[PDB]
Amino acid sequence: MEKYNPHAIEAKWQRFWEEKGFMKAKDLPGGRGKQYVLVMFPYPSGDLHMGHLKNYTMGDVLARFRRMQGYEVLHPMGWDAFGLPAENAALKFGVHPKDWTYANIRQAKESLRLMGILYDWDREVTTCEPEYYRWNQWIFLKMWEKGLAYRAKGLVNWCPKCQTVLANEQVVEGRCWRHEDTPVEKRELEQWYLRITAYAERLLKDLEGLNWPEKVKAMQRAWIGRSEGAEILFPVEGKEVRIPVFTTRPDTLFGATFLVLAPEHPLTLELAAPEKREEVLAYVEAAKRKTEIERQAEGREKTGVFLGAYALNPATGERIPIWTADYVLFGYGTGAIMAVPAHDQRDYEFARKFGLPIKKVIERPGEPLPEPLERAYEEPGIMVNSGPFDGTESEEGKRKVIAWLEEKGLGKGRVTYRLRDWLISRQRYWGTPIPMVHCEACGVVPVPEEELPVLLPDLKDVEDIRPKGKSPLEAHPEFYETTCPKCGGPAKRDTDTMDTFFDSSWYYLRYTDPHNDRLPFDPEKANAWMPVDQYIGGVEHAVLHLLYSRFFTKFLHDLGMVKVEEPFQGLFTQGMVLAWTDFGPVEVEGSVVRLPEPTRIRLEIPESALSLEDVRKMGAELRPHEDGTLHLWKPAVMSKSKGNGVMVGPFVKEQGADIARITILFAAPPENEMVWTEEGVQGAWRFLNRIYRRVAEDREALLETSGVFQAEALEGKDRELYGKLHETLKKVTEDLEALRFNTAIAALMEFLNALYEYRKDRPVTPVYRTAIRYYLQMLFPFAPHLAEELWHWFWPDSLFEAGWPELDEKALEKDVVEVAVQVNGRVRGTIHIPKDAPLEVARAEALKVRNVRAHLEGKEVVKEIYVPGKILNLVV
RNA sequence: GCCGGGGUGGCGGAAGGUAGACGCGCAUGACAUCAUGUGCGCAAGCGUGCGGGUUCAAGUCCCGCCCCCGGCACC
Ligand SMILES: CC(C)C[C@H](N)C(=O)O
Ligand SMILES: [Hg+2]
Ligand SMILES: [Zn+2]
Ligand SMILES: [Zn+2]
Repeated sequence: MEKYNPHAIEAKWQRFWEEKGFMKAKDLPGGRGKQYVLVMFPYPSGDLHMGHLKNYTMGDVLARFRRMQGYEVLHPMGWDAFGLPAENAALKFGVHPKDWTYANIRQAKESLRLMGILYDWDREVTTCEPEYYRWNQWIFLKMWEKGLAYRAKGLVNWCPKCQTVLANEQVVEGRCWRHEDTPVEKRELEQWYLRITAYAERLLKDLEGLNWPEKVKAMQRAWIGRSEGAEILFPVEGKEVRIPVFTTRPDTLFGATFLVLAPEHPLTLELAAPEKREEVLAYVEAAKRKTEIERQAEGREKTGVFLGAYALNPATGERIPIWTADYVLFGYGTGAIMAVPAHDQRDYEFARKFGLPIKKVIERPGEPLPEPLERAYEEPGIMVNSGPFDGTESEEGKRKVIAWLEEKGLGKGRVTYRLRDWLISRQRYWGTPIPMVHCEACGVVPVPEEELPVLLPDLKDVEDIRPKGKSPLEAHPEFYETTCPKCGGPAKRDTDTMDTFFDSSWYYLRYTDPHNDRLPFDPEKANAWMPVDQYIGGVEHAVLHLLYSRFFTKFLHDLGMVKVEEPFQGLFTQGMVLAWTDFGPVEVEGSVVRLPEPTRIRLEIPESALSLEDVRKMGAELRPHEDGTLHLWKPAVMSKSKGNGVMVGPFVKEQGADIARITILFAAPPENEMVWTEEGVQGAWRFLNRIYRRVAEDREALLETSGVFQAEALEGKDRELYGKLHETLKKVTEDLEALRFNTAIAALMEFLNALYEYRKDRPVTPVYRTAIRYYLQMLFPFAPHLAEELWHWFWPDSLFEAGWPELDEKALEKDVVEVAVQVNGRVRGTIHIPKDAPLEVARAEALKVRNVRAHLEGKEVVKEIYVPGKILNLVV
């Protein structure tokens, strides 16, 4: 008997699936239904390795299942060549981006293919191309003319590693997104934004119906950040200006004893009294320079200045000082607060600190507040010390006092959003050139549609396009030295670019019609596939791409080009692939693991000594090693950086794809994190041969056998198996639909076992062949190649055409169950009787069990409880 | 602190009514591989975060805490 040879089959069939273009995406889905399966596309920057390959595989299993079910299936792939991710890397290995990007691609495709992944490569999309980014601009313009693209001054964030700015959603922990070490500083810059706050309520209210993981939803609810409230207006002393302040407790207005403008408020220095102007000017250059790391290092300690102005209280109608504490933020609300310190601890502690008087206005129910009050009273109650309101309920207070202002024109009700507009000007060569020129007569004038695309200049000095501080395009005037399209005057093109996240906010829509040279896509095409039914990807994009994209799909829908409104109907988040990683040498002594200082640094503890048990409980082993010493290993995250990634290309050659796939599929649930391992890769190697051999041992014994038989005339063991099969199908099929591929497969192996146990007493019968025909189609999604090899030993056509095996519900009907006997809960033993076999029978068959355990303690009995399914309990 | 999601064999995990499917590791029997056994306890008996409890039957239901992971935390 021959053996399973990956290298014999796996690459042969690949060549075939492409030639016979199965996953060729249809243009305009007709009858049988549609399914759009999508893996988030890769920034090309590194060679791929299992760690990456998890997600891509998912989508592919999924996609063969749909296509096996006869759905019309779009499973596309492309790249994310533009913006920081690539360039960053290119530069880090001094390579010109085009050469690097069109190279990292080639390698990527070759991995994906190797594994057995299939796409419709006639839809490939290289964002960095002009072919594409032309539209990224087309969008920008359509966005400008609808008021939603603009420039504006303000505090941008600065990444010195990247030598550019980033949007707020790229500042995680308080640090650059792709550099989880380099903190970001603030800088004053007129820059381009996209007005995303014009969609805040929609972005929030449309989440409700969206079937996403509660975790991405929950993050997007809080980040967008609704707050109902009211904009009150404080006149400044004598000055014709007035000061707006967001409050969620306008029922305190009388308790206002001062105001606090956020450090970089225009009105901070503009009102600064010329005595205190010196101290106030120092506190800004202090604030600005201090970063989001150090703000939390300081702790929640209050710190400020008195400006030397005043402000009238709308309500009481008297003066009060105005301060500039940094505990009010400027990128939210007004950048200014009415500060009641008697009902809000933050302000209390500012009042408790800088002697700023503290006024009570909301007296507590039954038991009253003390005087002096020694902390805040944030909970609500009855209004006091507030003139005509004296007696009112704090809850009703809000809407009344709001209403009271709405008359006198002193204020209004409003709903600010935490969402801050999406900055996209990047000071980098690599990235879409913003399609706007700067005029001298006519302001800042757009570019005509038909003039597009605004191509990047070509720049072949690698050590030129390195980003120095200002835009790398500035150094090249010829680019910007152009005319206007409004009159014809002197004209500097904008030297800035679009962030990579831009292109990654509709690529899903581009895939539907990826050669259209007139639009970003013919809508008839978009609507024919969208929404995406399955977006297979990860949490790290919860408030970035998965926010940006939607706003884009909304605004594209608000030009009426896409009918839907949420682009992904089905987000499925996935787990990181972990590997066992060598951490370094260790000095063992009896039962005391001493840690040298590079191996402790790498572990990230402070300790040097450890018990062997201390190693265990942090989930690590100590192994031998090449160098002679003992070495400590612990699962760590599979990255290039960690130097622990299982490489796809090499790995395929010295093992296989299907084994790759079974390994990354059958370990953990998909949404869990998993650990790729020798122990598991072998598991695969076993499971895949028990498939092979069992169909090899029966190759002759099948050919001369027909897979036709009268369903209800199978008796005995042919009757059992056929049941088990169909029970199995139901589980393989229900667990494909759920995306539960771990257990899905387990359930496939269980039958294989049972198929070995079938053949032990029972030769190749029709049932068994049909048991195989089925098994192999049930295998095609995961182990497609070994699944195709065995099929074609018998059948003339591909598994893709074979159709998803149809379920026979009446095989699931259980007859002669195994039913557990218990007496007072303790499961004494099990008996075998038909489902409906009534109470009177079970009694009989129990009374004389394996160890007559039912009698052992059943010498009384009072009530008795049968239940047809699987239980019979005797009481006492 | 708030939100989000988890505490079940030696491991990843499976699931009101036989807890521990399937695999890994371990252990013996075959000519690495297949077969066979494997919650724990020598046993009495015990076991799904910890305590009560409701139920003939609780991983599953109720009341009261605990703890780990992820994110947001002067908004
Ligand atoms: C969907 C995309 C924003 C994904 C991104 N290109 C990445 O590689 O993570
Ligand atoms: Hg390109
Ligand atoms: Zn950076
Ligand atoms: Zn002009």
